[PDB]
Amino acid sequence: MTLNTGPYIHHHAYDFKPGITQPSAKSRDKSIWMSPILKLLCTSYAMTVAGPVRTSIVTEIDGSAAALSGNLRVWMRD
Amino acid sequence: LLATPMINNAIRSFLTAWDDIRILSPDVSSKSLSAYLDSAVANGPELII
Repeated sequence: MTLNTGPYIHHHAYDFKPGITQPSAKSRDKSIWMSPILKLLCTSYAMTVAGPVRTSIVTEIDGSAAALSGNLRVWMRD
Repeated sequence: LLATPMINNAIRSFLTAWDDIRILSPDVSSKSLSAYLDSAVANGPELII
């Protein structure tokens, strides 16, 4: 909370860097609400390792991103 | 194999459902094609006595 992680999440920490990432992990139309979740999974891994902070890319999702965006909306009905 | 998963999943339904054409595809009874032919022989009359 005493850190400037504001610009880090929305500049760096990509949810889709179109060359490193896979096209399977492409949150298409649902990216408006999907990207925030994926950007915070990246910066959770980026601050956990004990070096300098680095750009964290979603490489791929096991199962496609629209097969995970539907998986969260099952949980989001509780 | 790049497609929105809902679309990709749809392909599997179509693709496999036509895999049951290949379980009964060209019949392997190419030797027994003659055994299809052999069924008509025994109703031949004896012309030669």
